[PDB]
Amino acid sequence: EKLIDIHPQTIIEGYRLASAAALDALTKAAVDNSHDKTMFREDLIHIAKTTLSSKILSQDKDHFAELATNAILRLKGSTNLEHIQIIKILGGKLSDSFLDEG
Amino acid sequence: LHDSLCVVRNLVKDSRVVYGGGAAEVTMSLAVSEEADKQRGIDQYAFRGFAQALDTIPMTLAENSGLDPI
Repeated sequence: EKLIDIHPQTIIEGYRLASAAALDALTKAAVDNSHDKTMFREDLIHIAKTTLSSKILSQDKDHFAELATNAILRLKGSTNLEHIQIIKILGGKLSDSFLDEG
Repeated sequence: LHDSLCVVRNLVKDSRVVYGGGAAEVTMSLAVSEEADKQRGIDQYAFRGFAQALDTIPMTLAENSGLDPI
């Protein structure tokens, strides 16, 4: 908007080409690996954690990050997230939310 | 006329004449900008604001003619 004070339809050219350079560099800085199921689980938790944070349930962040990384493990890659159903019941307290293998 | 006239009593009230065409405005963008670099603190961005500002007069002046504000 501020820049528009200057044709607009060209501004799109920049934001699609310049933020493409950004899109590129961000791939460079990326860190791949490992691919050992030994290491994976330790990363997936770190991801689930960083995501599960800032959400009412952050209190026992681990408790949930574990819930997630598990259900994801079953069914290799990449499978639909439609077989693992999140059922919920109104039961006293928080953290009584376990993951079920049945 | 109250413009043309008053413009002259501006010269009577305080004799002196700058240069128009946004020129007078442009100076600030340069001058004031330097007095911000060697200013440090938070008053470097605030003052840099007067660079972001005076640019309008020339910009609209020129844009009102069709020329590129840039």
